[PDB]
Amino acid sequence: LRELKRLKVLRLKSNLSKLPQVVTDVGVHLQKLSINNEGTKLIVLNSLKKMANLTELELIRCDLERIPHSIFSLHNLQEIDLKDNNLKTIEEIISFQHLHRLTCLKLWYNHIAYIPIQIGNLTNLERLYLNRNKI
Amino acid sequence: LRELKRLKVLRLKSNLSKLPQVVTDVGVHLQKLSINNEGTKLIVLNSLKKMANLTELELIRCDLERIPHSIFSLHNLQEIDLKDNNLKTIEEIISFQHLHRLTCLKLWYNHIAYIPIQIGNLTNLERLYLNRNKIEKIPTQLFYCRKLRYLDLSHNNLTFLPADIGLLQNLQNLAITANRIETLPPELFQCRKLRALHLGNNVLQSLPSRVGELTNLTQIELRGNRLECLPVELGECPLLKRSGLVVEEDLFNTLPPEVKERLWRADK
Amino acid sequence: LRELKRLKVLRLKSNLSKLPQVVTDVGVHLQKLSINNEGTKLIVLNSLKKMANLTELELIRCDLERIPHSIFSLHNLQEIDLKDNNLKTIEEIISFQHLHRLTCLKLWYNHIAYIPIQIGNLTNLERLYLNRNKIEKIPTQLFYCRKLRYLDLSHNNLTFLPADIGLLQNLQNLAITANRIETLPPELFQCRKLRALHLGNNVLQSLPSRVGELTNLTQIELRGNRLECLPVELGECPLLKRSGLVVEEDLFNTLPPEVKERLWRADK
Repeated sequence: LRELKRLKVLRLKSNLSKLPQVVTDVGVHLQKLSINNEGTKLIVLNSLKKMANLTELELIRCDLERIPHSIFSLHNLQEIDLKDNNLKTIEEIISFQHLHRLTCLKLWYNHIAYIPIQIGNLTNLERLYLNRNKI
Repeated sequence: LRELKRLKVLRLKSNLSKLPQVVTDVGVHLQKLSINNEGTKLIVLNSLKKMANLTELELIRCDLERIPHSIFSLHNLQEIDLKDNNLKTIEEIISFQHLHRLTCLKLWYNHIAYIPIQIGNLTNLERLYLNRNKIEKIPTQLFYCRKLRYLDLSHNNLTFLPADIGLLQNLQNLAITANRIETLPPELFQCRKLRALHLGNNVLQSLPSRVGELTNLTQIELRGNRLECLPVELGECPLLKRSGLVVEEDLFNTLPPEVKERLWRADK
Repeated sequence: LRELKRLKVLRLKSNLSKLPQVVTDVGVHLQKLSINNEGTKLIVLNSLKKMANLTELELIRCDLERIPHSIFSLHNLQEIDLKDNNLKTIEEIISFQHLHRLTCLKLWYNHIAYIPIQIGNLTNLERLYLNRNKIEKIPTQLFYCRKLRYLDLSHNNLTFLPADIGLLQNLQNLAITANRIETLPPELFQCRKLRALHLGNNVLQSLPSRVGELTNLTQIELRGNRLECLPVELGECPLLKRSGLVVEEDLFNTLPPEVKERLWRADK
């Protein structure tokens, strides 16, 4: 994968235990990464900090169980999708306030019981999807 | 050929040493003659003077090296194309002042160093192409041609655009591509009728806010610049669409989401 | 041919050096004769005087080079067609004033430079076609022909329309296509009976409000202009429909939504 130096989009639906090192090595020019892990637990291992060029991230069906803090360094993010992570509390959004272009948050099909109050500091939001939850 | 009594257009691409006598004999009714000689020298021999009905003449790649003076008797000419004749000075255009329907002059890929001043007396011009030449300055007299719609000055050695560009009240589209212009004069926006402005692949450092005033803008080039963001006022253009705002995507992303939504609506 | 004693129409397209004697001998009962000689010179010679019953004459592509004077004795003529005779001056029309039923004169595709003034004495004219010629101006005397319904002056060298055009009270259709007219005189809308106006592919910058006065207008061309929007007063034409509003689509979009709604209902 190191030889494909102009790739802007990689999507993998491969039941992956971890994110490949080689993907994050190729992350210099990648713009959107999408992993559909089908409920298999994905390990991020801080490599994700290199993807400063990332504007849209989808970590789908990865049984993450925690919003990774590495997101907070990715100051260009516009969209996040967290399909199927059994999320009940989303307090970590307090630190999303520094992601100035974040306009679309997609947290469907989780076990969220309430919306934390700090959401009001996410003043740039244009799309918010919390459907199919326990609010 | 004499029996083909209704021929209104003849074009020949035949490596000709001279203009055939039979052509000028048939010139009673011919309206357009076009010769592409591919650099082979054409001899005219004054026979061309008989073609009183001619309205468009193209003597293409004939290595003429100077505009002949027989052309001035062709009082019906509307368009001239002088591709690839190594033209350096075009002062003779003063005698074109009597061609009242001359709207299009095509002089690309020559060695022209400057624009003669008498261009201001060609008041009926609508199209002027002087791109791909060696031009150093723009005379202000060009702007007496207030009915111009198309002006192409791309690929010259222009540094700035004079304020007198505000005088083209009938300008609609304009290309000054691939020069080293740093910023646009304000007077450019006196041309209210603009619909397209091709300025990409220059060294622009900033795009003025007054782009918001171009109501009828649908196409604009800004690509190939070291910009970090775009000005919000691009959203103020009513007839513009996402496909029409031709700019790098990372720069495009800087616009408000509302503008991008209106662009989404506009397309479908 | 002598045996066919009831023939009313003979047309010949046969590259004829002369008009046959036998045709003129059979001319007792013939009503319309048409010769298409394909540019071959036709010799009349004094026989044509017998065709007193002729009401319509077409001497087509006959390289005549002169209006034959024998026409002046043919007092029943209603229509004349002189396709392709390289005519530059038509002064002979002064004597057509005695042809009282002449309503249609067809002189296209010639080299006519001007209209002689005596045309005003052709007071019974209802159709006049001088299109595809070299005419530079309109004499006012043309407008004494107050029975004109159709006038075609497309593809000439006209710059303006005289105000005296208001005198054609019976005018219904009119084409001035492919000139360089910038604006229409208001007096043009004194011709109340207009139903179609083909003005496309000109350099018009504005369309006058007085188009509202054309009650019976159903078709009008505006294409090929530098408009940015369209004037609302076209909506003041009662019988106009979307199919009759002949204009570029981008310009059509500029009209008020109400006008487009009325056009939607009007069609179906």
